Amino acid sequence: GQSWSLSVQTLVFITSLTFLPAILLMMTSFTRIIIVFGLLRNALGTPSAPPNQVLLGLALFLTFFIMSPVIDKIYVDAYQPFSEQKISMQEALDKGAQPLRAFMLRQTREADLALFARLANSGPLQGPEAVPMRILLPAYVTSELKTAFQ
Amino acid sequence: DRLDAALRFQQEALNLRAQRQEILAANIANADTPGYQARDIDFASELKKVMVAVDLLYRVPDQPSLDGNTVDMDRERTQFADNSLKYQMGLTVLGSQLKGMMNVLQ
Amino acid sequence: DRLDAALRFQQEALNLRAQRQEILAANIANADTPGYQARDIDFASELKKVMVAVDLLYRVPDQPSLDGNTVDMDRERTQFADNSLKYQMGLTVLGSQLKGMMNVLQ
Amino acid sequence: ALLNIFDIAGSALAAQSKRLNVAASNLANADSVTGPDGQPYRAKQVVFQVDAAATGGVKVASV
Amino acid sequence: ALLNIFDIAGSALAAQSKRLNVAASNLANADSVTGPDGQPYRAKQVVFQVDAAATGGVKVASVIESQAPEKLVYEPGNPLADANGYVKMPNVDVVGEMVNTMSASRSYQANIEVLNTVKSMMLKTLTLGQ
Amino acid sequence: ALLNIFDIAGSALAAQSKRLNVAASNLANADSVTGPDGQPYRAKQVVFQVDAAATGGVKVASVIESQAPEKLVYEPGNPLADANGYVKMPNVDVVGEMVNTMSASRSYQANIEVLNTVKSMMLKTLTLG
Amino acid sequence: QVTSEQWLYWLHLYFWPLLRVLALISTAPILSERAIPKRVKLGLGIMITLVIAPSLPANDTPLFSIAALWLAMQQILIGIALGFTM
Amino acid sequence: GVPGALSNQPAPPNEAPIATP
Amino acid sequence: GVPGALSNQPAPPNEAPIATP
Amino acid sequence: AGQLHAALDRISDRQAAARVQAEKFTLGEPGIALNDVMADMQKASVSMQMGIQVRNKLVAAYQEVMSMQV
Amino acid sequence: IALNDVMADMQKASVSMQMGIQVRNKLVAAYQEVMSMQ
Amino acid sequence: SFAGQLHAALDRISDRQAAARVQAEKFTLGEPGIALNDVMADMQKASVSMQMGIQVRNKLVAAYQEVMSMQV
Repeated sequence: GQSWSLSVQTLVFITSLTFLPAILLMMTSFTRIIIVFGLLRNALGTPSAPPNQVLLGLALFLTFFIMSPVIDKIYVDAYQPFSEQKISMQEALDKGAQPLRAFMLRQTREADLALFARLANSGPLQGPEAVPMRILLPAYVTSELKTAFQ
Repeated sequence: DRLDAALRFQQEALNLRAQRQEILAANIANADTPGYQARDIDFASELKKVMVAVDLLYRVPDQPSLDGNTVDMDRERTQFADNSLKYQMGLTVLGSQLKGMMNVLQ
Repeated sequence: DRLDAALRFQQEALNLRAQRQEILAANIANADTPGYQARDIDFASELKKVMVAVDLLYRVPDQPSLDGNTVDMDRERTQFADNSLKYQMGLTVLGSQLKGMMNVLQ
Repeated sequence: ALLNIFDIAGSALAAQSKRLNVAASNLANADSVTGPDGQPYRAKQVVFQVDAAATGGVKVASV
Repeated sequence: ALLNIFDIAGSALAAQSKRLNVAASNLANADSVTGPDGQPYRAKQVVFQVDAAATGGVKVASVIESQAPEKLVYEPGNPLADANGYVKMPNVDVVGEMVNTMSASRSYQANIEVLNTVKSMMLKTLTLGQ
Repeated sequence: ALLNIFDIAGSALAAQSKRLNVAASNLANADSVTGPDGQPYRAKQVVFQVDAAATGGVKVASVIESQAPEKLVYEPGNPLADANGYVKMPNVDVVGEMVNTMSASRSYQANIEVLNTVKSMMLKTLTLG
Repeated sequence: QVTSEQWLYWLHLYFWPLLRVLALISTAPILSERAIPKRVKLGLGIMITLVIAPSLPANDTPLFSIAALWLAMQQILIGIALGFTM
Repeated sequence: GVPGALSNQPAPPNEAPIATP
Repeated sequence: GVPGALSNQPAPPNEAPIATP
Repeated sequence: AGQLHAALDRISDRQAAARVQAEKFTLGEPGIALNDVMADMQKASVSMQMGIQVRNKLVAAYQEVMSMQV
Repeated sequence: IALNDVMADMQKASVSMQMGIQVRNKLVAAYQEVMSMQ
Repeated sequence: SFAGQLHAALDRISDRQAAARVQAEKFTLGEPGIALNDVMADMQKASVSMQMGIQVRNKLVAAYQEVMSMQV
């Protein structure tokens, strides 16, 4: 179909890059690792025995090592058509978001999904299919918090 | 890539306008040489072909002359003015587009 | 020193443009002195030599003149205009390069 | 492809100046009985040419 | 298109130049005789027409020979003389040609002035595109 | 909203351009005769109306032939001559056409200046913050 | 089309319930301790917005000074009450 | 066709015979 | 060479003899 | 909250239409009076400026709301 | 609608957001200080 | 693949700048076939690319500092 122009493409790209830190790291990838590292540091009985900078660096390294397959798949399914300009962003965003949502669904929990569906009056159905963004993200956040505490 | 594609048409229009200006200057400078045929290019076809050396074709003579020359001063001057104005317009459009593309980065 | 050389290419181009402009102005001012020889320099070879103390060549005359003056007017006027335009082009290229280098440090 | 305009126009200016000089010389020597050697004066005129390295400026071949 | 003004003015200039050239040729051939192949010379005029693209430029379809009778001058010593000993001199109206030249010059100057003004306006137009 | 000034000025520019084009065509065909299909050329004028949609810009309703008397030239030596040997010549006033041209040029320049001023003011409003 | 969505109206309906939810999170440090990073703690309010920021039944007039002071004082009490009882 | 247009071929050379051949 | 070009050595003097010896 | 998406799509369509009209005029076929193209170019530039200002204002607001300290 | 009107509306929204955020941050900082102090 | 992509982006930017520089250098020495408008347009495009690159760098480094200055 049709698509918008280079100027607005750059504008939305820069806005997305601005939003990048929180949306892709804090609520998507490794909020559990830093929590568990803080728990270990408090269990050691000495506050800030390892530097916070080194803790964050190790957490980021482990996060990228873990997410390397998923990040590689996202890079493929996004850049490969987009670099050669074969598709438009209106579908490229969905194509790049689908694998991430599929990965996150396993980490989410059925009880959290059901409670949020009850809150947001969404169709439960017997077979899960394309859980909306409004419901999927908070369930992942709370499930990660629960497993981090465990 | 995308940046080059956004400006390719305007850049090629500018280049073709410059080439046609050179052709007009040459065939207005040769206004006294007998046996010299007027030259010019089909701008629309040239631009469409380049966006998809340079092809040039002779001009239809206006009035006969014994020596053989076939250039008409008023016609050449009108074509020169038109091409100059269109070149200026193309330059202005390109400058505005580049200014907007630069401004989008703030 | 990398910055020195990178700007040095254009700086030397501008310097040679200024020298050629000065020589053109001199042979314009002395355009009516009998027994005068038109002087000019070869910009390309001079720039090559400087990149890798300036020699000047006698311009080839076009028409005889009894008073021994060989400096034409039209050819050197066109040369003056061309040199001024190229000097301005070099100036704006150098300015753009310097501004691009500067704005990175912001 | 825009710096050749100066060359073309300068060539045209030079050719026109040469033609004007030849015309002035003819008008001046319209009634010259003889030259230096002794042969009678004969009218002269230029012969233009196309200065193409394809078309370009005009160029005077000879007189 | 705001650019057909140049086309209209150029067509007007070309037409005026054609008419002036025809008038000058007639003045040059005012007292000529026995052109190529012996046929007597006849004067010519031009007809202006408008190009209905409404409003449009001017064109000259073709040059039309004058139907005014030629001058018959008695001179049997010329081989062109017919059985009555008459030669056919061309019909040239000197005053008419002078008036035509004056009109052509005035129209040419008016059109060049119009071109000057419209060129200034168009040059000033582009300042708002930035 | 200050944005409708662009529409108003664009309409004004279009009207002035059309008026200038008509005047230039009249000047070019002032001496023309025997238009296509034989009907002599007639001087044309425009009509300006307000494009109310209160107050608003100027549009051109149509083009109308002027009803000034049509000139005649006595030339029997011409196939277009009528029963009395008169060839019809259009009623074009060169001074009137030139004055129209000058006035149209001045109005066009004034309107483009208005457009630039409004553009500057709107950019200032954008950069208010 | 150059038009507005009444950003002022959305301000006091699309983000008003955020203060109550964030108040409980601050009022429940046992369920969410300093071991959880402060940065995520800041994001704890905005993650639930995607479910609570959109159209909700509870809406009212905008707040400034006098209106804000009373409503904020009353609304934090609900967050304070629920947190400590747990 | 119409003067001033674009053609792909040159016009034939001009000549002015003083007397017919 | 061509007029207007550049060359290493200057032009020869120009003279206008009234009568050739 | 797709209204911003709709607005940016609309302004992009407007400026793309202006570019298309400019290209059509430069193609050398009579459909444009050299005034409509310039007016459309100015309007597209103004709309794009409004859009980028809105983006800056919105990202500043997001930065401020994220900078909270609970 | 008017461009000046929409700009004024954006300014109003920004100012109100700033006011609300500052009030909430001050209140939560005071509450946190109260909780920290015995 | 992150450092490789970043190096590819830098490679493209530097290559475009070098192409603009060599084209300008070829023009200023008198070689025919190079157009002043063409070289100016190429230089402007190179400058725009560099500005986009520095904007991306600033955004990325600001995000990095914000995400690694927090306390866990």
